[PDB]
Amino acid sequence: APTLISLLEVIEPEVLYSGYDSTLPDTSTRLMSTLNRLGGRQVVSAVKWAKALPGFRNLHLDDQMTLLQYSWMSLMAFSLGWRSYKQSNGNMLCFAPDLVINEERMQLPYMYDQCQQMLKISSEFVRLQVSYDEYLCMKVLLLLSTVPKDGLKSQAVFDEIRMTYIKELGKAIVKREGNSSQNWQRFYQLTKLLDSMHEMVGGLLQFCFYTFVNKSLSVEFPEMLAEIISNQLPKFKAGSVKPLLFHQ
Amino acid sequence: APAILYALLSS
Ligand SMILES: CC1(C)O[C@@H]2C[C@H]3[C@@H]4CCC5=CC(=O)C=C[C@]5(C)[C@@]4(F)[C@@H](O)C[C@]3(C)[C@]2(C(=O)CO)O1
Repeated sequence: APTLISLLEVIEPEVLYSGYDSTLPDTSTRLMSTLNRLGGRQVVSAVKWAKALPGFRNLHLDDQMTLLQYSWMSLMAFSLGWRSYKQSNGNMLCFAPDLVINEERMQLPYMYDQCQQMLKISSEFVRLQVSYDEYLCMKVLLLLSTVPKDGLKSQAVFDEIRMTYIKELGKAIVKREGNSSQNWQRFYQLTKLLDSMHEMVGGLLQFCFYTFVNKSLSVEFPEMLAEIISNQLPKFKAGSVKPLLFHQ
Repeated sequence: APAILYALLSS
Protein backbone atom coordinates (compact mmCIF):
# COMPACT_ATOMS: atom_id res chain seq x y z
CA ALA A 1 0.00 0.00 0.00
CA PRO A 2 0.41 1.63 -2.47
CA THR A 3 1.31 -0.99 -5.04
CA LEU A 4 4.09 0.03 -7.42
CA ILE A 5 1.83 -0.50 -10.45
CA SER A 6 -0.84 1.80 -9.00
CA LEU A 7 1.81 4.51 -8.70
CA LEU A 8 2.87 4.12 -12.34
CA GLU A 9 -0.76 4.56 -13.39
CA VAL A 10 -1.20 7.87 -11.56
CA ILE A 11 2.08 9.44 -12.75
CA GLU A 12 1.52 8.62 -16.43
CA PRO A 13 1.65 11.94 -18.34
CA GLU A 14 -1.59 13.26 -19.79
CA VAL A 15 -1.74 13.39 -23.58
CA LEU A 16 -0.77 16.73 -25.12
CA TYR A 17 -2.35 18.42 -28.15
CA SER A 18 -0.43 19.72 -31.15
CA GLY A 19 -2.50 22.74 -32.19
CA TYR A 20 -1.77 21.72 -35.78
CA ASP A 21 -3.52 23.84 -38.41
CA SER A 22 -5.07 21.51 -40.99
CA THR A 23 -7.05 24.24 -42.80
CA LEU A 24 -4.62 24.08 -45.75
CA PRO A 25 -2.82 21.09 -47.29
CA ASP A 26 -0.04 19.45 -45.31
CA THR A 27 3.64 19.99 -46.00
CA SER A 28 6.50 17.80 -44.82
CA THR A 29 8.18 20.88 -43.32
CA ARG A 30 5.18 22.17 -41.37
CA LEU A 31 4.34 18.65 -40.19
CA MET A 32 7.83 17.77 -38.94
CA SER A 33 8.20 21.16 -37.23
CA THR A 34 4.85 20.77 -35.47
CA LEU A 35 5.78 17.25 -34.36
CA ASN A 36 9.14 18.40 -32.95
CA ARG A 37 7.45 21.15 -30.92
CA LEU A 38 4.99 18.55 -29.62
CA GLY A 39 7.91 16.20 -28.99
CA GLY A 40 9.82 18.74 -26.93
CA ARG A 41 6.78 19.23 -24.70
CA GLN A 42 6.28 15.48 -24.27
CA VAL A 43 9.93 15.09 -23.21
CA VAL A 44 9.46 17.75 -20.53
CA SER A 45 6.51 15.73 -19.25
CA ALA A 46 8.66 12.59 -19.45
CA VAL A 47 11.25 14.20 -17.16
CA LYS A 48 8.50 15.06 -14.67
CA TRP A 49 7.39 11.42 -14.96
CA ALA A 50 10.89 10.00 -14.48
CA LYS A 51 11.49 12.11 -11.36
CA ALA A 52 8.40 10.52 -9.77
CA LEU A 53 9.48 6.94 -10.50
CA PRO A 54 10.44 5.24 -7.21
CA GLY A 55 14.20 4.77 -7.18
CA PHE A 56 15.05 7.06 -10.10
CA ARG A 57 16.18 10.04 -8.03
CA ASN A 58 18.48 7.75 -6.02
CA LEU A 59 20.72 7.85 -9.11
CA HIS A 60 23.44 10.44 -9.54
CA LEU A 61 22.12 13.48 -11.40
CA ASP A 62 24.51 12.80 -14.28
CA ASP A 63 23.01 9.31 -14.56
CA GLN A 64 19.44 10.65 -14.51
CA MET A 65 20.39 12.99 -17.35
CA THR A 66 22.20 10.28 -19.32
CA LEU A 67 19.28 7.83 -19.17
CA LEU A 68 16.69 10.38 -20.28
CA GLN A 69 19.09 11.71 -22.93
CA TYR A 70 19.76 8.23 -24.34
CA SER A 71 16.17 6.94 -24.30
CA TRP A 72 13.87 9.90 -25.05
CA MET A 73 13.10 8.76 -28.61
CA SER A 74 12.24 5.22 -27.48
CA LEU A 75 9.92 6.60 -24.78
CA MET A 76 8.10 8.87 -27.23
CA ALA A 77 7.78 6.17 -29.90
CA PHE A 78 6.59 3.56 -27.40
CA SER A 79 3.91 5.93 -26.08
CA LEU A 80 2.88 6.82 -29.63
CA GLY A 81 2.54 3.11 -30.32
CA TRP A 82 0.27 2.73 -27.30
CA ARG A 83 -1.96 5.70 -28.17
CA SER A 84 -2.27 4.39 -31.73
CA TYR A 85 -3.12 0.91 -30.43
CA LYS A 86 -5.97 2.16 -28.24
CA GLN A 87 -7.36 4.74 -30.68
CA SER A 88 -7.19 3.01 -34.08
CA ASN A 89 -5.98 -0.53 -33.25
CA GLY A 90 -2.70 0.38 -34.95
CA ASN A 91 -4.18 1.60 -38.25
CA MET A 92 -3.18 5.25 -37.73
CA LEU A 93 -0.47 7.10 -35.80
CA CYS A 94 -2.09 9.14 -33.01
CA PHE A 95 0.64 11.70 -32.36
CA ALA A 96 -2.07 13.79 -30.66
CA PRO A 97 -5.89 13.84 -30.64
CA ASP A 98 -5.78 16.79 -33.07
CA LEU A 99 -2.98 15.30 -35.23
CA VAL A 100 -3.72 11.78 -36.49
CA ILE A 101 -1.58 10.50 -39.36
CA ASN A 102 -3.37 7.95 -41.55
CA GLU A 103 -1.83 6.06 -44.47
CA GLU A 104 -2.50 9.02 -46.79
CA ARG A 105 -0.67 11.74 -44.85
CA MET A 106 2.33 9.40 -44.59
CA GLN A 107 2.75 9.77 -48.37
CA LEU A 108 4.89 12.89 -47.88
CA PRO A 109 8.64 13.41 -48.35
CA TYR A 110 10.70 12.22 -45.37
CA MET A 111 7.54 10.94 -43.65
CA TYR A 112 6.74 7.50 -45.04
CA ASP A 113 9.71 5.38 -43.96
CA GLN A 114 9.71 6.65 -40.37
CA CYS A 115 5.94 6.41 -39.97
CA GLN A 116 5.94 2.81 -41.20
CA GLN A 117 8.55 1.98 -38.56
CA MET A 118 6.31 3.48 -35.87
CA LEU A 119 3.24 1.60 -37.14
CA LYS A 120 5.24 -1.59 -36.58
CA ILE A 121 5.57 -0.70 -32.89
CA SER A 122 1.79 -0.28 -32.61
CA SER A 123 1.19 -3.57 -34.43
CA GLU A 124 3.27 -5.37 -31.78
CA PHE A 125 0.83 -4.24 -29.08
CA VAL A 126 -1.92 -5.67 -31.29
CA ARG A 127 -0.21 -9.02 -31.92
CA LEU A 128 0.73 -9.50 -28.26
CA GLN A 129 -2.45 -7.93 -26.81
CA VAL A 130 -0.37 -5.92 -24.35
CA SER A 131 -2.18 -4.77 -21.22
CA TYR A 132 -1.92 -1.25 -19.83
CA ASP A 133 0.06 -2.43 -16.79
CA GLU A 134 2.41 -4.45 -19.00
CA TYR A 135 2.89 -1.30 -21.09
CA LEU A 136 3.64 0.90 -18.07
CA CYS A 137 6.26 -1.54 -16.80
CA MET A 138 7.88 -1.94 -20.22
CA LYS A 139 8.08 1.84 -20.65
CA VAL A 140 10.10 2.18 -17.43
CA LEU A 141 12.49 -0.49 -18.70
CA LEU A 142 13.02 1.53 -21.89
CA LEU A 143 14.21 4.45 -19.75
CA LEU A 144 16.68 1.95 -18.27
CA SER A 145 17.73 0.20 -21.51
CA THR A 146 20.44 2.47 -22.99
CA VAL A 147 23.60 3.33 -21.05
CA PRO A 148 27.15 4.58 -21.75
CA LYS A 149 29.72 2.01 -22.81
CA ASP A 150 31.80 3.17 -19.83
CA GLY A 151 28.95 2.57 -17.38
CA LEU A 152 27.05 4.88 -15.05
CA LYS A 153 28.32 6.81 -12.04
CA SER A 154 25.96 4.84 -9.74
CA GLN A 155 25.93 1.43 -11.42
CA ALA A 156 24.96 -0.46 -8.25
CA VAL A 157 21.85 1.67 -7.75
CA PHE A 158 21.01 1.39 -11.46
CA ASP A 159 21.27 -2.41 -11.50
CA GLU A 160 18.87 -2.79 -8.57
CA ILE A 161 16.25 -0.33 -9.86
CA ARG A 162 16.28 -2.13 -13.22
CA MET A 163 15.61 -5.46 -11.51
CA THR A 164 12.84 -3.88 -9.41
CA TYR A 165 10.91 -3.04 -12.58
CA ILE A 166 11.76 -6.31 -14.32
CA LYS A 167 10.02 -7.95 -11.37
CA GLU A 168 7.14 -5.48 -11.66
CA LEU A 169 6.65 -6.50 -15.29
CA GLY A 170 6.42 -10.08 -14.05
CA LYS A 171 3.68 -9.08 -11.61
CA ALA A 172 1.81 -7.46 -14.51
CA ILE A 173 2.12 -10.74 -16.41
CA VAL A 174 0.94 -12.94 -13.52
CA LYS A 175 -2.14 -10.72 -13.36
CA ARG A 176 -3.27 -12.32 -16.65
CA GLU A 177 -4.08 -15.57 -14.76
CA GLY A 178 -1.63 -17.86 -16.54
CA ASN A 179 0.40 -20.79 -15.29
CA SER A 180 4.16 -20.83 -14.75
CA SER A 181 5.09 -22.04 -18.24
CA GLN A 182 2.77 -19.48 -19.84
CA ASN A 183 4.04 -16.59 -17.72
CA TRP A 184 7.65 -17.34 -18.69
CA GLN A 185 6.79 -17.49 -22.40
CA ARG A 186 4.85 -14.23 -22.01
CA PHE A 187 7.88 -12.66 -20.31
CA TYR A 188 10.06 -13.96 -23.15
CA GLN A 189 7.82 -12.37 -25.79
CA LEU A 190 7.75 -9.00 -24.01
CA THR A 191 11.51 -8.84 -23.39
CA LYS A 192 11.91 -9.60 -27.10
CA LEU A 193 9.67 -6.65 -27.96
CA LEU A 194 11.81 -4.44 -25.72
CA ASP A 195 14.99 -5.61 -27.46
CA SER A 196 13.51 -4.89 -30.90
CA MET A 197 12.92 -1.27 -29.85
CA HIS A 198 16.65 -0.57 -30.12
CA GLU A 199 16.75 -1.24 -33.86
CA MET A 200 13.33 0.26 -34.65
CA VAL A 201 14.29 3.41 -32.71
CA GLY A 202 17.74 3.51 -34.33
CA GLY A 203 16.32 4.51 -37.71
CA LEU A 204 14.10 7.12 -36.06
CA LEU A 205 17.09 8.68 -34.31
CA GLN A 206 19.35 8.52 -37.37
CA PHE A 207 16.69 10.43 -39.30
CA CYS A 208 16.09 12.90 -36.47
CA PHE A 209 19.80 13.74 -36.50
CA TYR A 210 19.62 14.10 -40.29
CA THR A 211 16.84 16.71 -40.20
CA PHE A 212 18.59 18.51 -37.33
CA VAL A 213 22.04 18.83 -38.91
CA ASN A 214 20.91 19.71 -42.46
CA LYS A 215 19.45 23.18 -41.94
CA SER A 216 18.44 23.26 -45.63
CA LEU A 217 15.27 21.29 -44.85
CA SER A 218 13.94 24.22 -42.76
CA VAL A 219 12.82 21.81 -40.02
CA GLU A 220 12.35 23.59 -36.69
CA PHE A 221 13.35 22.03 -33.37
CA PRO A 222 12.48 23.32 -29.88
CA GLU A 223 15.35 24.30 -27.62
CA MET A 224 14.72 21.28 -25.39
CA LEU A 225 15.35 18.85 -28.25
CA ALA A 226 18.06 20.96 -29.89
CA GLU A 227 20.15 20.84 -26.71
CA ILE A 228 19.64 17.10 -26.24
CA ILE A 229 20.24 16.21 -29.89
CA SER A 230 23.44 18.24 -30.24
CA ASN A 231 24.88 16.82 -27.00
CA GLN A 232 23.72 13.29 -27.90
CA LEU A 233 25.07 13.41 -31.47
CA PRO A 234 28.87 13.05 -30.92
CA LYS A 235 28.27 10.14 -28.53
CA PHE A 236 26.52 7.98 -31.13
CA LYS A 237 28.97 8.44 -34.01
CA ALA A 238 31.71 7.69 -31.47
CA GLY A 239 30.10 4.34 -30.64
CA SER A 240 29.89 4.93 -26.88
CA VAL A 241 26.17 4.06 -26.57
CA LYS A 242 25.43 0.43 -25.69
CA PRO A 243 21.89 -0.97 -25.45
CA LEU A 244 20.97 -3.38 -22.68
CA LEU A 245 19.49 -6.55 -24.18
CA PHE A 246 17.63 -9.37 -22.48
CA HIS A 247 18.67 -11.66 -25.36
CA GLN A 248 21.99 -11.48 -27.21
CA ALA B 1 25.12 19.36 -20.62
CA PRO B 2 21.64 20.21 -21.95
CA ALA B 3 20.62 23.12 -19.74
CA ILE B 4 16.83 22.74 -19.84
CA LEU B 5 17.02 19.02 -19.07
CA TYR B 6 19.42 19.63 -16.17
CA ALA B 7 17.31 22.50 -14.81
CA LEU B 8 14.30 20.16 -14.72
CA LEU B 9 16.15 17.39 -12.86
CA SER B 10 17.74 19.63 -10.19
CA SER B 11 14.49 21.59 -9.67
C1 LIG C 1 9.91 12.27 -40.31
C2 LIG C 1 9.48 11.98 -38.85
C3 LIG C 1 8.02 11.46 -38.88
O1 LIG C 1 10.27 10.97 -38.25
C4 LIG C 1 11.12 11.49 -37.24
C5 LIG C 1 10.94 10.86 -35.83
C6 LIG C 1 9.85 11.70 -35.09
C7 LIG C 1 9.45 11.55 -33.54
C8 LIG C 1 8.92 10.15 -33.18
C9 LIG C 1 8.29 10.01 -31.73
C10 LIG C 1 7.29 11.07 -31.15
C11 LIG C 1 6.01 10.90 -30.73
C12 LIG C 1 5.00 12.01 -30.53
O2 LIG C 1 3.83 11.81 -30.26
C13 LIG C 1 5.55 13.39 -30.70
C14 LIG C 1 6.80 13.57 -31.10
C15 LIG C 1 7.81 12.47 -31.51
C16 LIG C 1 9.05 12.67 -30.60
C17 LIG C 1 8.33 12.58 -33.09
F1 LIG C 1 7.22 12.37 -33.81
C18 LIG C 1 8.83 14.06 -33.50
O3 LIG C 1 9.87 14.43 -32.65
C19 LIG C 1 9.32 14.17 -35.01
C20 LIG C 1 10.35 13.12 -35.48
C21 LIG C 1 11.67 13.42 -34.74
C22 LIG C 1 10.72 13.01 -37.08
C23 LIG C 1 11.88 13.99 -37.50
O4 LIG C 1 13.03 13.58 -37.52
C24 LIG C 1 11.61 15.45 -37.89
O5 LIG C 1 12.78 16.22 -37.74
O6 LIG C 1 9.67 13.13 -38.01
